[PDB]
Amino acid sequence: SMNPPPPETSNPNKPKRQTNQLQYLLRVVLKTLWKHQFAWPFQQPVDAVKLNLPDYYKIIKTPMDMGTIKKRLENNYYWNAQECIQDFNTMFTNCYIYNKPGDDIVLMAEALEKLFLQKINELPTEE
Ligand SMILES: Cc1cc(-c2ccccc2)n2nc(N)nc2n1
Repeated sequence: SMNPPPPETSNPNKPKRQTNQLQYLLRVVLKTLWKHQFAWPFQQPVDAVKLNLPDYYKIIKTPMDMGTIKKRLENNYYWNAQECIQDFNTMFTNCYIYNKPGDDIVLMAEALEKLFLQKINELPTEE
């Protein structure tokens, strides 16, 4: 029932790059999802205490959220676009695993994911 520490967003010894694909992931992909009317539940780690989801972190062992992704991208945490794409996919999948089809939170995830897919379809070729 307690919350875990959040995912890492800072690690000085992890090598880092700022690729044009990673810039796209921030400027197009994160910004488009972040502004959406359905973003709010996804903008920070799931607070299993406030939300009274005491089993959340029993089920979800690789937590992810857009607040985390935002810090990673703003802090140039990543080496490549694929790491960041994986974070988005983890966030969506966790929601689907934890919840039931047609739950409001799942409809919200699906809307965000549709947009995510449309944007990732136009990921630019690496400069
Ligand atoms: C990412 C996420 C967010 C929320 C969440 C739901 C409502 C308000 C705030 C946050 N919930 N709630 C469940 N059951 N599963 C979730 N997954």
